[PDB]
Amino acid sequence: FEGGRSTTLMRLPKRGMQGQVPGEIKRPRYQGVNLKDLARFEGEVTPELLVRAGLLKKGYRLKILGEGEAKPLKVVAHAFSKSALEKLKAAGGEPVLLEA
Amino acid sequence: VRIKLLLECTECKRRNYATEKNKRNTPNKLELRKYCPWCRKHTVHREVKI
Amino acid sequence: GSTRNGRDSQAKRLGVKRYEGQVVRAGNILVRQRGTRFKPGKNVGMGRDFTLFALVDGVVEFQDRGRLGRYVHVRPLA
Amino acid sequence: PKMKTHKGAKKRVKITASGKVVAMKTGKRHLNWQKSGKEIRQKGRKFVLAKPEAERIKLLLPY
RNA sequence: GGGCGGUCGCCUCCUAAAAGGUAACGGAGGCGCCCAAAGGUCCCCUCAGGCGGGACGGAAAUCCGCCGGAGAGCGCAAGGGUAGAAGGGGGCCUGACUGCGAGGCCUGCAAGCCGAGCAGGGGCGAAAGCCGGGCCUAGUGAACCGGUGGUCCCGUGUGGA
RNA sequence: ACGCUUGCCCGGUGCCGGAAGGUCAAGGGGAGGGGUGCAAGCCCCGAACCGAAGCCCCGGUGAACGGCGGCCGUAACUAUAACGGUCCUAAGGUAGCGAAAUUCCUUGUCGGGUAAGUUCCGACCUGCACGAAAAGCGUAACGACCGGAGCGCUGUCUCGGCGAGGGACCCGGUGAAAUUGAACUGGCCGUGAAGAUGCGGCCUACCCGUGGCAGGACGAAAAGACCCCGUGGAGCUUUACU
RNA sequence: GGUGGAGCCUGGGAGUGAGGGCGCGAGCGAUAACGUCCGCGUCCGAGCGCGGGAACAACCGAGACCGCCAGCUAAGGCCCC
RNA sequence: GCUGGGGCUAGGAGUGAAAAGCUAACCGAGCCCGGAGAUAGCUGGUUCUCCCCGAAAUGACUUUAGGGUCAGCCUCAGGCG
RNA sequence: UAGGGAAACCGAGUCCGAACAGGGCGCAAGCGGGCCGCACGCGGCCCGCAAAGUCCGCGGCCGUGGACCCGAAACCGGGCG
RNA sequence: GUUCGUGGAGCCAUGGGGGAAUCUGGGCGGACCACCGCCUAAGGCUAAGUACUCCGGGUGACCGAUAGCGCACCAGUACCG
RNA sequence: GGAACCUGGGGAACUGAAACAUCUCAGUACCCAGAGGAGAGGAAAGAGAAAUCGACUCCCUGAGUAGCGGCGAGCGAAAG
Ligand SMILES: [Mg+2]
Ligand SMILES: [Mg+2]
Ligand SMILES: [Mg+2]
Ligand SMILES: [Mg+2]
Ligand SMILES: [Mg+2]
Ligand SMILES: [Mg+2]
Ligand SMILES: [Mg+2]
Ligand SMILES: [Mg+2]
Ligand SMILES: [Mg+2]
Ligand SMILES: [Mg+2]
Ligand SMILES: [Mg+2]
Ligand SMILES: [Mg+2]
Ligand SMILES: [Mg+2]
Ligand SMILES: [Mg+2]
Ligand SMILES: [Mg+2]
Ligand SMILES: [Mg+2]
Ligand SMILES: [Mg+2]
Ligand SMILES: [Mg+2]
Ligand SMILES: [Mg+2]
Ligand SMILES: [Mg+2]
Ligand SMILES: [Mg+2]
Ligand SMILES: [Mg+2]
Ligand SMILES: [Mg+2]
Ligand SMILES: [Mg+2]
Ligand SMILES: [Mg+2]
Ligand SMILES: [Mg+2]
Ligand SMILES: [Mg+2]
Ligand SMILES: [Mg+2]
Ligand SMILES: [Mg+2]
Ligand SMILES: [Mg+2]
Ligand SMILES: [Mg+2]
Ligand SMILES: [Mg+2]
Ligand SMILES: [Mg+2]
Ligand SMILES: [Mg+2]
Ligand SMILES: [Mg+2]
Ligand SMILES: [Mg+2]
Ligand SMILES: [Mg+2]
Ligand SMILES: [Mg+2]
Ligand SMILES: [Mg+2]
Ligand SMILES: [Mg+2]
Ligand SMILES: [Mg+2]
Ligand SMILES: [Mg+2]
Ligand SMILES: [Mg+2]
Ligand SMILES: [Mg+2]
Ligand SMILES: [Mg+2]
Ligand SMILES: [Mg+2]
Ligand SMILES: [Mg+2]
Ligand SMILES: [Mg+2]
Ligand SMILES: [Mg+2]
Ligand SMILES: [Mg+2]
Ligand SMILES: [Mg+2]
Ligand SMILES: [Mg+2]
Ligand SMILES: [Mg+2]
Ligand SMILES: [Mg+2]
Ligand SMILES: [Mg+2]
Ligand SMILES: [Mg+2]
Ligand SMILES: [Mg+2]
Ligand SMILES: [Mg+2]
Ligand SMILES: [Mg+2]
Ligand SMILES: [Mg+2]
Ligand SMILES: [Mg+2]
Ligand SMILES: [Mg+2]
Ligand SMILES: [Mg+2]
Ligand SMILES: [Mg+2]
Ligand SMILES: [Mg+2]
Ligand SMILES: [Mg+2]
Ligand SMILES: [Mg+2]
Ligand SMILES: [Mg+2]
Ligand SMILES: [Mg+2]
Ligand SMILES: [Mg+2]
Ligand SMILES: [Mg+2]
Repeated sequence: FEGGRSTTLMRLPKRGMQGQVPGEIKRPRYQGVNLKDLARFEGEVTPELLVRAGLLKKGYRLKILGEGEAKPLKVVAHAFSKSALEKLKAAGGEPVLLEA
Repeated sequence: VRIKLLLECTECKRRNYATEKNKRNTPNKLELRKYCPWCRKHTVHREVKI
Repeated sequence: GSTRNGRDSQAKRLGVKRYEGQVVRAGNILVRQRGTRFKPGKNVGMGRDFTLFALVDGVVEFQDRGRLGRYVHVRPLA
Repeated sequence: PKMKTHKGAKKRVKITASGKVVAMKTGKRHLNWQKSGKEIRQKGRKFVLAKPEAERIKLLLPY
């Protein structure tokens, strides 16, 4: 309440779509994770492990994405970025996507 | 206001507009104009009734 | 028997904003002027409302001398 | 009970990571005719000064 | 004091105390617009008046010569500035462009204004260079709900709407 | 109550009547389009046209709401209007009253009443701003209504006095009340929020009471009953909204 | 030059948005108001703590940490209270 | 006409020879309970001690001027020096 | 712990845009620092519980709840007269 | 009614008007069309887990006759209406 | 008839939006009906995207999220 006048919040417009009366479209999302950060531990890294290691809240799917050096090991994910393919490509073999 | 007839100039082939008036009182009827679009690179432009 | 005229305009607040002997950057307004009381010299550009600004950075100087108007000279540093 | 997010604020402004509040500029939506390419074009997410300490208070639980 | 009357926004000058700001039911006035040219570039010319005359002509129509440095004009009230053009005349055009915009004036915030320069593609000029409207300050209205075109971004299981 | 009357205009509004005509809802009808599907099919729109009440339009209605003017010239100076020309005009107040429960100027003017009358009575009309059923003018009787005058008589007064009873005063008995910062509480002149017992200067005043006056303590009662504010709350009105 | 309850940046926390007096520069008023409204500064508010002006917030001096039967001074006075 | 006894009429309602009178000593919409600890930007009050610093009554806006949001003035903590 | 963008989508980059022009968001900038691993690019180390955040306590403030307290004129529901 | 206030407005019940079919029949997956998935409405019943304390008892950084329930006492009593 | 609770049928106003009529307060207080030691609901013409779960009730989450709203005040799930 900025006095009886129009507040600064009300004077500036709005941009995004509010949505329809059913709500939002429940689509899955992606979670970028740094390849200088999950390169600590070792093994054929998958879900059910990285969601237990402290990161990766038990929800939507992930993708490996960071600015740093990596370790040569296997990794199974759903997506990869157009630089982490090359930073991970150094002695690294991976499937680019799961069962879908 | 009510003499200016504020309008917008159309692409004259596809899509865009240019938002400048043309008077109804003075006989400035059907004024051709070259202006800069985005895609078509300085083609001609004409009026619209809006 | 009422008040005939008691309104007044809000001031546009013109004036000299950068005096001489001041280090400036490229883009500083040297003077906000109503009419062109100051004429452009070296590295000085005018705008729409006769406002002149600096083109380069350096120590500015006024009054090269008269007979045509007051001068503003943005002089570069070497 | 638990406080409610101001939906007008959530639909109008967007708070960034380092505390800054990003919102659009005004004087653009209704009438845009007698304006230059500068005055049409320069609607470029102005910043708010000394009000975000009273503007991130209603962007509160989800930020 | 309230009521009656006047005013509620913007611009100009003074009050306003030689930076900026600054009040009163203080004084004097304007505005809710207009120009395809009254815009950009290039190229020519300098005004209003007074004197000596004229064929009508008010002492003002139109013409010549001298004096006249800005007392004219610059669309519009007032202020600033202007003939070493911004004023008057002619040719060609629409930059009365699109994406940005360094750095600033001012402001509590919201707003308002100047903007060198980069890219694309132009206009004028042989070029140097100018052009992101009008000599400038007033000519307007935040937000919300919707209308008309384009964008094909989302579109609620899937494909479309 | 009653005697004499209710004269002017239907333009605005209310009302009544209107098988001509304009507008308009739900609805009927539907050319022509849109989505989807291989199509068969399904779902959305949809302009023409028809379609009451109501509104608009015409007439009537004033013992329906409502109103009823100014201006220039003319008769032995004045005055006229009874006459001649205009209309924001629908229409310009007729009869009967009138400085009146109406009149601001005004205590208008004249006459009565008084020696003296801003009141009263009867006229004059110069009605800011009477008026015909929000009725107009009178009216025999009547009114704890109002205004004026006169008569015999009265302290009401000039101008007060005396007497009687119940209180007041004293004593015996019971014995509250609102108010209340503490007070050991003088006057004048100045100052102080601009009206001093308390502040400064001067003067007066032994302490404590009893009866009385109410000038002060801006004395008491009620958080001003007048005025203003509150985006306070209610009652009422309307062609303010729904 | 200036080490000061000076400044600059961030964050938390209030209060204030009825002001008034005085000198000057002003407007309105009547070159009237202990009148209204600004600016430049001070004071009161918040220093009704002190001395003087008889008494009195803004006229002058002075910025009260406390105590002492110590001095010197500011404004103002030296006939007596 | 006055009055006794038995009744009926009621709260946006009743009744009223019409004042907005009366309806259980107060009626321009009663009384009791509940919503309801309604609201009040409008008055008043707000309780132990000591120490340090210390305001403002200004500017920009508001169906708004006696109240507000931001800035100005103040304090605390952490940094610059 | 990665954020941009309205979303799609992309990601140490995103968006505005034809664009590596340009700009807005974040990014890495080094605190305790035996790190000399012996190449002065030192990669990164004993190592301050921190850049980096979470859980609990204790305080200031705030929102919803009556929210420092007292006090209305009134409104509605159910009834009593 | 569901968050759904008429918005693109589904579904669940319906006040009114029109109005069938019985698995090759229907409803739903948010205007709607096709595909693909879920379920049988227009009949009824159902313990257990959940709310509350007239009453019984144990506990309390709960109180100690102006506290605590209105009443520790012969209290919803005396008293008012 | 029963201190409180529950279901169904009606159902407000002050307040909040610093007025205020849609909205909030709130389907709350209040009125009526029946039953209970609980009531209601209940064996999918369900949910909603996974070819998945599998009656119903309650707590914590999801989450003040999606959404609704003079898009103001504010109200507010459901799936799992
Ligand atoms: Mg969150
Ligand atoms: Mg000045
Ligand atoms: Mg000055
Ligand atoms: Mg020009
Ligand atoms: Mg030139
Ligand atoms: Mg700004
Ligand atoms: Mg011009
Ligand atoms: Mg669907
Ligand atoms: Mg679909
Ligand atoms: Mg097919
Ligand atoms: Mg077909
Ligand atoms: Mg078909
Ligand atoms: Mg009688
Ligand atoms: Mg006597
Ligand atoms: Mg007796
Ligand atoms: Mg006695
Ligand atoms: Mg005195
Ligand atoms: Mg004394
Ligand atoms: Mg004395
Ligand atoms: Mg007496
Ligand atoms: Mg200080
Ligand atoms: Mg104020
Ligand atoms: Mg003030
Ligand atoms: Mg002042
Ligand atoms: Mg004063
Ligand atoms: Mg004075
Ligand atoms: Mg002081
Ligand atoms: Mg005193
Ligand atoms: Mg003294
Ligand atoms: Mg003093
Ligand atoms: Mg001291
Ligand atoms: Mg001495
Ligand atoms: Mg009786
Ligand atoms: Mg009632
Ligand atoms: Mg009634
Ligand atoms: Mg009646
Ligand atoms: Mg009574
Ligand atoms: Mg009453
Ligand atoms: Mg109360
Ligand atoms: Mg309530
Ligand atoms: Mg307030
Ligand atoms: Mg101090
Ligand atoms: Mg502040
Ligand atoms: Mg510090
Ligand atoms: Mg970038
Ligand atoms: Mg950058
Ligand atoms: Mg870091
Ligand atoms: Mg806390
Ligand atoms: Mg609905
Ligand atoms: Mg149904
Ligand atoms: Mg039905
Ligand atoms: Mg169906
Ligand atoms: Mg369906
Ligand atoms: Mg069944
Ligand atoms: Mg018990
Ligand atoms: Mg007790
Ligand atoms: Mg005791
Ligand atoms: Mg009794
Ligand atoms: Mg209940
Ligand atoms: Mg119900
Ligand atoms: Mg209400
Ligand atoms: Mg309210
Ligand atoms: Mg609700
Ligand atoms: Mg029973
Ligand atoms: Mg029962
Ligand atoms: Mg049980
Ligand atoms: Mg049960
Ligand atoms: Mg049951
Ligand atoms: Mg059952
Ligand atoms: Mg079954
Ligand atoms: Mg669940």
